[PDB]
Amino acid sequence: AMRQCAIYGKGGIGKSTTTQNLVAALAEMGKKVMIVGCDPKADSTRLILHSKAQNTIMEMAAEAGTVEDLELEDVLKAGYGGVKCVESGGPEPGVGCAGRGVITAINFLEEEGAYEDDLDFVFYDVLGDVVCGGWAMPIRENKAQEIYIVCSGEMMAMYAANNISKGIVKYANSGSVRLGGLICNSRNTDREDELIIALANKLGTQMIHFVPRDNVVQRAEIRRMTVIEYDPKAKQADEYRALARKVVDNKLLVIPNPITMDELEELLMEFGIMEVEDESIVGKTAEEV
Amino acid sequence: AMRQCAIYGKGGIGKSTTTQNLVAALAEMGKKVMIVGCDPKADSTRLILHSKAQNTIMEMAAEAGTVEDLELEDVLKAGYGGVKCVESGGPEPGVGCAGRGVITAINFLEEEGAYEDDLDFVFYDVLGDVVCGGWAMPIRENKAQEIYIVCSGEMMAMYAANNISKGIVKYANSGSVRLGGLICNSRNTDREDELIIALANKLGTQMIHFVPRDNVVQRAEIRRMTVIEYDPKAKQADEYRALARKVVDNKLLVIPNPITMDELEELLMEFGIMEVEDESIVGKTAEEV
Ligand code: SF4
Repeated sequence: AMRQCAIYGKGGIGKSTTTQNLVAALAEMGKKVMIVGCDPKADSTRLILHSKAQNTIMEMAAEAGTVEDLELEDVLKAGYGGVKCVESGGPEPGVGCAGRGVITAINFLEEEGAYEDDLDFVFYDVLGDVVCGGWAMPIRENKAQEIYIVCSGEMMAMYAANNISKGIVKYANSGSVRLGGLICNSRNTDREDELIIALANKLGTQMIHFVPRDNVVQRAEIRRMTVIEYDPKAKQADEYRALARKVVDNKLLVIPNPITMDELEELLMEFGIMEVEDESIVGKTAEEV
Repeated sequence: AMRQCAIYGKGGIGKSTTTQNLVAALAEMGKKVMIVGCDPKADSTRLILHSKAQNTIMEMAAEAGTVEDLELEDVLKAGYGGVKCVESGGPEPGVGCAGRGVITAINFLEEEGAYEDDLDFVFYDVLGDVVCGGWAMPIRENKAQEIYIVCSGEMMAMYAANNISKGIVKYANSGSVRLGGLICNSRNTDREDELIIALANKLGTQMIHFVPRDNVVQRAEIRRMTVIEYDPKAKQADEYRALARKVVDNKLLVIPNPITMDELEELLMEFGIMEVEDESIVGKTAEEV
């Protein structure tokens, strides 16, 4: 039974690297996996193919006229561990919906029989910042059931997590789209693990793993590869195996409970990211104080 | 003659603070200005109103049923220098186009006669990262003619600038939407000013100003106010006046020339942000090397 999963989360926090390393650990583990990149930047398959950039469905459709004109052998490319790799391409700037380009991509693969063909996992690496109806479309068209949110102990990455959660709550009644957990991509701030566990508890899910900051990640990715391929017996490689193992074994799939902005700030203030604001100096110049 | 302007740029680089300080410097200068916030986060008017958060059109429409049910006196709020302040509200998570929600807000103001009412400037603080058709709508529906891109000497902020430029190129023929320049929100990296000069040059525009990193920005914004109000004779306050003055005086309004990813990396490599990649170690493990 093929499990359709998605990795949602905002940019700049290392989401695609973690998606690729998790998927690599999962292929070393014997699983047949396909990565379908949905971020505007083509970064989701590079570490698997040792690529500078993969050719997207969007740019190859621009070349061949319409999407139907290209062959699957030009879209799907296998890399390390025989992990199949698709990159759908970003919205074409100024026009086009990010959501339409993503379902355009999904439907091409369905017809070309990429899903049917023996596969244990499908991972869509989707942008989850502003969860508009477009970036919410993999959830609405029920193309991904198990959503894992990459985030960190930072205000905007936590806010993005809560928005992705609100997205899932919106379509709870229409299907089987559920939140499988939070992955914390460490930024080495002090109470980060506890903070993301606290957020996961308010949301009704867990922190399925803490991925630490390790320089081997950078050493591996500068060679355009995952830590699993690069240095299989590193400390970090077992972190990715521990994440890959918990994902496989995961049964905690839920409808989350989104928190308010005040509650997001309570959690940030008590774990020391946010300072408590002093009411008395608001609106007052350096003259008054 | 009212000049309709927009500040485009990605998140996390201090865009809204610079928009607000520029607009404050412009009001000290005698101009009548309105800030219309278009980012999902309501941060665009807070420093002008000494607000924790302004009530958005989106949330007040949710309260009153439809957008027509609310009065302009509840949407537009005046702050420092009598700067009028609107916050349109983000896309409601999981649903809607972010672009449709933004132009719905602009149309509310048009009918309520906020533009007509003596105004020298209109500044829309818009998100410019993924320039999908939604976030490109102020450009397409020609609600803003002079677009200034906030960016910095960082890969994703430069990529975002080039995408906003491609957005403008798309609608060049349909109207008067032009690129007025790049504002660099300094991250204190070494060759940053020269890099954004060079980016602006490849793009066919200028770097209209360099906004440095100064602790007075943080001291002022923690009081929920602009450096212009907080300390009228700070070094930074004159930076904002210098930017405000060049904007007023600006005649450089161009259809930009977007660069390739390779060219974006040439510029980042020669200014020392990007390291040169060594081909020989790609795909090779720690065993080979
Ligand atoms: S729905 Fe979202 S991705 Fe699509 S055009 Fe609108 S803002 Fe863009």
